[PDB]
Amino acid sequence: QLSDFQRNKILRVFNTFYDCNHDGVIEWDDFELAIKKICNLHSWPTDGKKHNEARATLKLIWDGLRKYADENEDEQVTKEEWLKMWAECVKSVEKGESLPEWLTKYMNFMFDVNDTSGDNIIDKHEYSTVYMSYGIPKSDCDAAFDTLSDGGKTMVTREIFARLWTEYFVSNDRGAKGNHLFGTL
Ligand SMILES: [Ca+2]
Ligand SMILES: [Ca+2]
Ligand SMILES: [Gd]
Repeated sequence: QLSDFQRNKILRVFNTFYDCNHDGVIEWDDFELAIKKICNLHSWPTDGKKHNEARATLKLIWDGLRKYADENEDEQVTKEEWLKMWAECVKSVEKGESLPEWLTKYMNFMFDVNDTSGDNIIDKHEYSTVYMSYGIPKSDCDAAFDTLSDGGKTMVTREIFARLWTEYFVSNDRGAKGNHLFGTL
């Protein structure tokens, strides 16, 4: 139903980007730690514009995740419920059926987190800043970003990041360039 290459890809985003308190289950608590994190890193005025965008955007993502994975409606999402969902999404993308709104919010949230500069491109400096903070070493944020940017001849616009994003979550092709989007496997 789901190859290990995809499973393993799919749990990294869980254990490394969602379970921000490292307790086995995604819940809103994890989203607060993340909000705090990005708030600080990018030095946002604590209740100003970006911080509040980030918080009301992550309320939607939780609510989306909540609604599309929480089988028992217990306000927490286990890896089982997390894989169980992502399988549907893979079918979905493969079978044409596009992703639910909250996915496109998460996807673009990650982009906007990176693109502090505002120019709708992610230069290398922006990529290393974010993903190092997540505890990926710098010999990867630099390693991977060259896989993602093809040496730097390709600008990494919002569209490019979407393609890469997609390949990360659903491509079973263990040679696909987007498989390095969250670092190196
Ligand atoms: Ca649950
Ligand atoms: Ca930029
Ligand atoms: Gd958690």
